[PDB]
Amino acid sequence: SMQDPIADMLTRIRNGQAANKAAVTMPSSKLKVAIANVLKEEGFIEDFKVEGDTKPELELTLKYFQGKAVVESIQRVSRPGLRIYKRKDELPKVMAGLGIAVVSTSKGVMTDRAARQAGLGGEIICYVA
Amino acid sequence: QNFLNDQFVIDSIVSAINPQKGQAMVEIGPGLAALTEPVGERLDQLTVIELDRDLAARLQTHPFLGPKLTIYQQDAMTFNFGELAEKMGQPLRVFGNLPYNISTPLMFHLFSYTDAIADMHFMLQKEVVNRLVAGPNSKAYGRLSVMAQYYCNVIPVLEVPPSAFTPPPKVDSAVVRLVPHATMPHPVKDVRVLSRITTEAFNQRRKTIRNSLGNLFSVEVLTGMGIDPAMRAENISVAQYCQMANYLAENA
Amino acid sequence: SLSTEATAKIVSEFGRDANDTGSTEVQVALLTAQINHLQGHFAEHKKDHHSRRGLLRMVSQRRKLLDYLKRKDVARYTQLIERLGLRR
Amino acid sequence: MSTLEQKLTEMITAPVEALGFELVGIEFIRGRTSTLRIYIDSEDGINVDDCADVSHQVSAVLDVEDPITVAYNLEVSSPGLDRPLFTAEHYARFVGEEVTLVLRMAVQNRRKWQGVIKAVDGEMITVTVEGKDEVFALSNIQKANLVPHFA
RNA sequence: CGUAAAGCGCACGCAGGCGGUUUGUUAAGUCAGAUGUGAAAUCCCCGGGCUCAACCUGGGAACUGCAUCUGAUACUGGCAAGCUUGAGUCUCGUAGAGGGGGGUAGAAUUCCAGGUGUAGCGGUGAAAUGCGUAGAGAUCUGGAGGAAUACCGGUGGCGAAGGCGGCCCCCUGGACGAAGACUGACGCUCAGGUGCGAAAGCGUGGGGAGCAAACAGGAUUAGAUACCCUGGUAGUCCACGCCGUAAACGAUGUCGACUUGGAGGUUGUGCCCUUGAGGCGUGGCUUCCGGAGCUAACGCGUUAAGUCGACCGCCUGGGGAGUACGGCCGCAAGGUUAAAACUCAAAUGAAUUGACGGGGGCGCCUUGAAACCGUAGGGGAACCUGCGGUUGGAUCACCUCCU
RNA sequence: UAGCUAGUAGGUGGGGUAACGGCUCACCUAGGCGACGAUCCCUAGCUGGUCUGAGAGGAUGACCAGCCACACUGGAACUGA
Ligand SMILES: [Mg+2]
Ligand SMILES: [Mg+2]
Ligand SMILES: [Mg+2]
Ligand SMILES: [Mg+2]
Ligand SMILES: [Mg+2]
Ligand SMILES: [Mg+2]
Ligand SMILES: [Mg+2]
Ligand SMILES: [Mg+2]
Ligand SMILES: [Mg+2]
Ligand SMILES: [Mg+2]
Repeated sequence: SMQDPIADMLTRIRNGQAANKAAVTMPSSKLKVAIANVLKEEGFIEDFKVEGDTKPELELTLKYFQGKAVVESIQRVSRPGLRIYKRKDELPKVMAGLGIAVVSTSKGVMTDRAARQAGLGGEIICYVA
Repeated sequence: QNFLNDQFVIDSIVSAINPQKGQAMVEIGPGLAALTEPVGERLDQLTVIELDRDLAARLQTHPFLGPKLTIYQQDAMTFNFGELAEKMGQPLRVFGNLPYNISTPLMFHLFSYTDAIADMHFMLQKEVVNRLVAGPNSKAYGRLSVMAQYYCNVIPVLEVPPSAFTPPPKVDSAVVRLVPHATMPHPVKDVRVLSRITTEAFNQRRKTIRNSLGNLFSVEVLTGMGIDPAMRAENISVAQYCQMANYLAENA
Repeated sequence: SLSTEATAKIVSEFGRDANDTGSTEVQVALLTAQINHLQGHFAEHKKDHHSRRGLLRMVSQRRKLLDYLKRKDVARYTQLIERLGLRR
Repeated sequence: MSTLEQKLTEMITAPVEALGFELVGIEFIRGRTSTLRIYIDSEDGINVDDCADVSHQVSAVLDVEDPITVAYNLEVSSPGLDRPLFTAEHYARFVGEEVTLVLRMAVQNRRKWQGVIKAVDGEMITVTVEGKDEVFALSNIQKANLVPHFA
């Protein structure tokens, strides 16, 4: 059955990127919206939006730079089979700091770059570059 | 077809035979000169059958051997070993090696002469030898091994690798010796009753003997003999088989 | 595998109204009635393993529904298993 | 087990006695290789070097006229601190001494033995088997070893 | 983990793991900070001292931890409340060798009873054994009995898998579409566990047409145990027990999401049909191509072997060996779980080029050239035979070298 | 190596220790433990550390420091802080 709604959106991003799709869409959820926001805030996508009351849909507009996908790697480290937590300093570096990790802290979701200078460890969602 | 090639095991077989005068010795299937020579050597004089008349000429014309043996040129299953036992003064030592389709016949013809034979000494294929000596409670056991162990005491002599043979087979093979009992440890009223009891039983070896020998005897007969009819045919020793044979013969 | 009318009697007993089908009560009741009826089938048709594969699916489905209702509301659970005499 | 054991003995005797050494035992085994094992002794002594000499000689003087060469290799040996032994005269040197035997007769009152040599007959070894005594023919035995006490 | 070793024969299901979505609450996990503690020595850093070094030594750092307190509230967990997308009920249809039970039909073989009839029949390469003058064989009629469903029938349907095929009835399982309605996360997976599970064989009692291990007898062959033939028991059938394995293989675990196309098949359904054909759609199932990607390669390819999430099963060189032993299980066969010593430098998968070779066609292109699985029984062999499953239907390999 | 256990598990009361306590004893209850591996059998003193390893790990516990146990073998008990 469905057991990871986040890996589902990330694999939709990958598969949509590889399929050259201008956008991809998902059953929305509050966490997915926050995720989509932080990766728009690091510029990995053109835009995201949500459409419809009751059942919701979250659409992601995939970014292509000249001839190619902007995201080339996206993977999620907190398997629902085993969660992952890191201290404020133990927040990892993606592509030696070129890339991003996503941290759910007790003051919300943010990039590892934000989280380490904010002094908060937390749970780690995923890596992207 | 096969005959041996390597002196080590040839010498082992002919020495293990212990062929000397004071014994009524006769070869069958002299084959290649290499294994018939040492036995025709150690016995001052020796009898032989070869089935082939051309090989019988090759060996009878061989001056090591023709002057040192008396030679016969026919199917041994025709041959009157009971008269040869009289001509050789005492019951025979019968021995050698063959193409061995004839093996199954050899045993029955030898058993037709259990009086006229003192002992038998022969090479045979691994599976049939291990069957021939098999203990009653084993899958290797069965009707032909029963009849063999009925007629004679049976004794493996030595075992030989396949590269030892002139055309080397894939199949390891052993020389075996056997001894018609001086008195039958299992006295029997007839052997045809044994032969048919054993074939019926082994033709049905997966089912209970109530569903094998109990197709002829009753369960109350079998248990009356002291035999549990719920056994399988391959649980049953030659002792109770000859007891059944006597029961069949004497109650008929 | 049930007549519309036996279904109607059961849903009009265990159901909220005629608009309800598939409230847990409706389900477990009609499922139970089917299971009860099929005892007569298998009491003749011992060797009907392919049919009894459906029966095994049904009794386990009954168990799953009951256990959900038991954790959702013990009162509805206890009065429902009382009415059907379930946990017999 | 050997080919033509007397012929083999004499062909081996020629370099053995040319070296002034003495034969003791000849035995062959048939298996993964098939191989020939020569026991030689000389009571001044046999070194590894004396084995090396007679072995290089037989490795020539037998091979060039081999009656058989199947899978062949050989070794020459001192007869061990527990020694294989083969003849009436051997057991006769060793009357009163502990032994093990395996036989061409293969029957209960088991013809596989531990023994102390009681006396030698012209045809037989008489031996304190199992602290009992019994006698076995030189022909009804097939292999024997002496002072098995030494491991 | 398709073929190199590896996905339980299949399914259900307990424990266990895992779990959509919204709001409140909690604050266990988690995070942050503090406090106590984490022996010294050792380690590391920064110094000092032995002429240097090793060595010694000052001071720091480190001691990933544990406890306690304090906050933090995203996420996870708990609690509470809901939600309808997952799950599932209902109403109406649809297709189907799905299963269980009971009748019944036309072919067919054999057999019996005649009838007509007469020297042959039968069998093979040819023979023989076999059958017939007591009349066979043949052919007509009449009867018996057991077994199986010609054709449709398909690159076709159903079924968890094993499997399911004359026809009708009776009971009965599942599936898919339609259009709503309803419940309200009720879910997935699943160690143990439980049950289903070809063929063979066993157990108890029937049946026995045809076929046929074993067996028997005739032939063939250097031999022939085979291959051939004439016979023939078990078995094959049935009811009721058992066994519990198969190349039980898509050699491919279950569930869920995503990701180019294309040509079919089959089975619902909507709309348009000008009708009847058509033509727009639109589920389900299913076959073959093939893009991307993947893959050792072969190949796989939206029914993945692509991209991924949850759980389970399994493998860790080759032999020894699925063998020992022990336990369990079985009526017995055997099943099952399962070693090690010992031994070897491999063993192995795919694919390339010559042989192939026997050729085959026209010096040239290039092939007229069974293995196994499970199981039961014979047994000169490796082997032979019966039952039914799978396809993985075959070869084998010699003279040196640097930029 | 699957079940284990009768002072066994718990209770009351008596006795007992420097001290709590089946520590022990009377009675009384029928518990208690275990597939989150008890029970059983093999093997081992433990630890700061040490060696290796990029690291995670793996190996290991000689010397030095901390803890433990033992003192011909097996039994006790005196005295004393
Ligand atoms: Mg494999
Ligand atoms: Mg499978
Ligand atoms: Mg959750
Ligand atoms: Mg919560
Ligand atoms: Mg039967
Ligand atoms: Mg059957
Ligand atoms: Mg086994
Ligand atoms: Mg199949
Ligand atoms: Mg007290
Ligand atoms: Mg490493």
